[PDB]
Amino acid sequence: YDYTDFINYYDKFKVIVYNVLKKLPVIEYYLNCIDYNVKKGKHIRGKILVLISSLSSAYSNIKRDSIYLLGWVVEAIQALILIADDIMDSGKFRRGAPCWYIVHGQSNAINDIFFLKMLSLSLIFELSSVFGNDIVMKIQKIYNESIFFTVLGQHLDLSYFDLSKADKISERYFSMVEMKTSRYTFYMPVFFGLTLSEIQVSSAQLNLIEAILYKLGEFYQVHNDVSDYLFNDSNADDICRFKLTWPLQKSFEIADEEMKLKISENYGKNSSLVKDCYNLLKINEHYLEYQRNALDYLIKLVKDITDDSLQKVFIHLIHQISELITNSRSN
Amino acid sequence: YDYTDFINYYDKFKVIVYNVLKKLPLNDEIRKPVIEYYLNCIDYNVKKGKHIRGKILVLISSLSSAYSNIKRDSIYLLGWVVEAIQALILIADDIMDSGKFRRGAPCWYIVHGQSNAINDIFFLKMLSLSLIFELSSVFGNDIVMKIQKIYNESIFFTVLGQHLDLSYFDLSKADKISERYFSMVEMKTSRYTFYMPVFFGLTLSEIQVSSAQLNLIEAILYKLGEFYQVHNDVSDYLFNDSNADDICRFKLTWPLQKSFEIADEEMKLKISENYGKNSSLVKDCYNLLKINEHYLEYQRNALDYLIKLVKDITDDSLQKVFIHLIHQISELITN
Ligand SMILES: O=P(O)(O)C(O)(Cc1cccnc1)P(=O)(O)O
Ligand SMILES: O=P(O)(O)C(O)(Cc1cccnc1)P(=O)(O)O
Ligand SMILES: [Mg+2]
Ligand SMILES: [Mg+2]
Ligand SMILES: [Mg+2]
Ligand SMILES: [Mg+2]
Ligand SMILES: [Mg+2]
Ligand SMILES: [Mg+2]
Repeated sequence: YDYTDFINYYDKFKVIVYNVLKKLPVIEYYLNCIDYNVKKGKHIRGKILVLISSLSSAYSNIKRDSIYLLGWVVEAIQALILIADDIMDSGKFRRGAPCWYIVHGQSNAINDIFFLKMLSLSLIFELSSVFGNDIVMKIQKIYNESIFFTVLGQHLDLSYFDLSKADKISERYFSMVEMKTSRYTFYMPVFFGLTLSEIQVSSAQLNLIEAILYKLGEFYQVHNDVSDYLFNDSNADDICRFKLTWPLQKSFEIADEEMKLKISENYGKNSSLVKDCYNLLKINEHYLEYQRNALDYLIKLVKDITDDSLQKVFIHLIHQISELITNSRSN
Repeated sequence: YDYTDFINYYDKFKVIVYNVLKKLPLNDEIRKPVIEYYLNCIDYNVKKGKHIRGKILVLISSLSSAYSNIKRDSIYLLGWVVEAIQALILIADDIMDSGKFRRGAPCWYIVHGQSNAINDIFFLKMLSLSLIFELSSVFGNDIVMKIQKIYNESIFFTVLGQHLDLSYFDLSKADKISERYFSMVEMKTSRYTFYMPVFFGLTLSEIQVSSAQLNLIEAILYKLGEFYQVHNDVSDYLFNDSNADDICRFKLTWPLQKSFEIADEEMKLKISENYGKNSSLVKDCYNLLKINEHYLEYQRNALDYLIKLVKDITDDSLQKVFIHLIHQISELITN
């Protein structure tokens, strides 16, 4: 898909950030800050905004530029969340490049989160002249609910669980995942798209596709979690960082009372032994039947969308995310 | 002014906060001591302080258009929103600056760690955002969009002001040291400390249409902002001797710029070489030159220009609010 000239609007997006910086060295700093954190990447979430904006809306106005801007606002929102995540999680690299807090220091990274946010806020606020109040208003409500949940989701990510009390530690996983990841990644860009378009209207037909974004997000984080276990070797990984994650969630689900003991002990000092078990528990295997069932259930759900115009972009959506996750390091 | 009713709204605000945080249905909500984490966060960060800016907004809003009932609570609420804004800004500032105490108590980042401190900042940001969206039902959309525009402008200026505050490259030969500082300070302090609550206050009061010399008020709040920060800086030079402070941190300070207007080529080497290495020695030159001296001259002219400016306000009603403001600020600075 393209998505071109969504990417190419970056140029025009930079100029709008540049002209907002009439306050009146710092411009150069923050222009580079957005180049480092917003320019880099696949831009999946800003891409979800254009897709949904696509069949849903009918060619009338030059809101298209405005839709692209908002597609870059979502990218700055994603970026600022990740610069904040890499600090807490002692991240080393992201998007093939050292984390912003490493190149620029922690104090500047914290302040820079504040920059992107207010930038985000300001570019939104100035979409009133294009879609008017109602649209902007409905867009700002989505924004608030999205990040609010991500923060609480992130809080749960920081809040240590009770490994011994693993009766519904899985219930704590998915809930957390819905909070921290699922919302901003999927709910936010889509609902931002649904608004700009003003699709007409299937409101009662909104929970279904809501259940779609909940699984898309679950699926996204679940695979994120396995990759770390599968390819990260360090003392600043999920296990060495004592984090509630899909492999540990499942392990406690599949393991005898003798292996869950070996994991509770070494979590998390020796990540070595924790993974040893994951292999004898064949977690990797279990994620594959997940990945498998994840796909078709989304198709099940997709096949039920009534609009038949909303189902088109949601057909691309399911594809785009699954291709992201299955066309990885395969071997 | 018997600011007491506002302070007593805290319970309703906290009720309004607890009521929102209903995030999970279906289940018994076994995973919600999250609420008890953040209720504690609010008690720890927003309840403490002395609550100045909050007061400023309520004072303003009520004084240029007094509410009689109902809208008052939405003014009190916002004033508590203001407070949660200032708190989140200072939690971030204390991390960046390695602070130890705030509002009497130990810094939130120390107590709960900086991974949580950063997350908790944007809890308060997002709550404040969603709470300011609350007023829509009471004041209307055009009044909310105006609030939001003020919120944005103000925190955005502070963010770039904090960047200039963190600015690593502060060279030797600097003539713009006073320009870089007073601008820095305009951006990081002047905007949000007194502009934000006063421009919140008088959006809610919505009175009146004075547009021409409504710059005059901005010229007062600026002076008041830098006035407040210049004190903060002096106080740092005077009242601590920790193993590491504002000079151990190469921070652009008031005792540093007005020390580069009076000193000599030779003394401009003492301060330069020992900055971020030995506060004592750097404090001795300050001492020689007597920074607290010319700081007194500063306050005099600062209150002189301030008072003369307030004599020019068009509304004798606003004028008194502004005189009262500056009086409460000057004194409070003198605590
Ligand atoms: O990419 P990362 O850092 O593995 C992660 O997925 C990024 C992230 C941050 C915030 C919300 N959701 C996911 P995390 O959750 O920190 O494991
Ligand atoms: O109270 P502090 O930390 O002395 C200070 O005034 C707090 C502060 C932070 C942000 C804006 N204005 C003041 P700083 O500026 O860090 O010296
Ligand atoms: Mg991470
Ligand atoms: Mg994490
Ligand atoms: Mg991960
Ligand atoms: Mg400080
Ligand atoms: Mg500071
Ligand atoms: Mg200070």
